[PDB]
Amino acid sequence: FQFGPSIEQQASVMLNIMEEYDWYIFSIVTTYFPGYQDFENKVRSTIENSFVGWELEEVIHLDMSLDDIDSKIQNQLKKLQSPVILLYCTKEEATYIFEVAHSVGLTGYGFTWIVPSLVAGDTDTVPDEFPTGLISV
Amino acid sequence: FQFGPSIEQQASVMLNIMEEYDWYIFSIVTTYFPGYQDFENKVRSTIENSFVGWELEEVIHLDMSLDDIDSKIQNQLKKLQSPVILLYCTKEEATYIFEVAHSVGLTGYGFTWIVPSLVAGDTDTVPDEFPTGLISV
Repeated sequence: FQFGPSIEQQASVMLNIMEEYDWYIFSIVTTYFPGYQDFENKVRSTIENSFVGWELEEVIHLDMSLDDIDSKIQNQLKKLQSPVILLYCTKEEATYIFEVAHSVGLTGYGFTWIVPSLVAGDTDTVPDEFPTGLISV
Repeated sequence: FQFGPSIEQQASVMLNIMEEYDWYIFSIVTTYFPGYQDFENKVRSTIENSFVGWELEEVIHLDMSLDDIDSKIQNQLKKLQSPVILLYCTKEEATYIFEVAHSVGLTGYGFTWIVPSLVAGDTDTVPDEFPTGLISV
């Protein structure tokens, strides 16, 4: 036994948090890191069941492996216009994605980011590469 | 006397070219370089007079001076969704704007760029920073 949790539950909490602030419109940026499209699947069921017309804008899958000269992550991430972003990746990857988001301008006001447990981790050490106002469980 | 031309005429040719391919919807990215908003003015008259409902989406004025850490040019340029872009600037500036566009993803297929005489210049030397399919007079 552990004093811990899972991925589906966390996704649920992310949804509850979004519902609480009534942020209906959101996108998911994910990486090939484990649990993807099971995250998408859990969200698909949780979002789908509800009567409400919330919108999923984009789902993005980018491999941290085959690291980029192209800034392919920048090239995808720059596209998305949505106010509320769910991110899923390894903590370090989160650092890189956030640097890229800072370049893209996705971190700035009115857009907001929401994270599952893994990125915040211990929470003892926080590279300020993470934007402020970052919301996580 | 010179075997040459002006700015208004070039803008007219750009319009004729766009009309020929029937690209109705377009935006203008410009810089503080000389002739701006006279370019806008000439276009305003030329576009305005015609019965047709073509659309000007955005006009952007960015100073090459006060060169950017912010990638403010990236920050503006990324926004525009229009298929047909008229650009106006110094040749070198065109190099920088194009690198920025390549980062933004504006150079890619279905979007097309159209240029007045100045950027192509001699045409003897062409940094491949310019995207292919670039259309100019």
